[PDB]
Amino acid sequence: QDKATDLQSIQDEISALTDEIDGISNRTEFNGKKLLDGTYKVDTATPANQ
Amino acid sequence: QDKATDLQSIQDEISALTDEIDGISNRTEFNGKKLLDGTYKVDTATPANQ
Repeated sequence: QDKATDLQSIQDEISALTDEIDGISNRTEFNGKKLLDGTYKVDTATPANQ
Repeated sequence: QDKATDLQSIQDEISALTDEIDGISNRTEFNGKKLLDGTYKVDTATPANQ
């Protein structure tokens, strides 16, 4: 699976997919409200910001 | 139930209802005589003004 740029191509594809994960994590909204992003972290070192 | 202005709307509704409680407490009259308002308090710190 070499040429190494024939991995660059795969890399490009994968990077596009990770961009889509960023997309979904950002654009997911119920009545305008973003959910998946870090707004709703489980438990930080400061539990006052859960 | 967020957007927070989609709570502002609810707030507006509730504030209208509280205005209606003020209404009823003021406009309630038997032969012109207001009853519900503080005219007829139970017992103040001055019982001379019950």
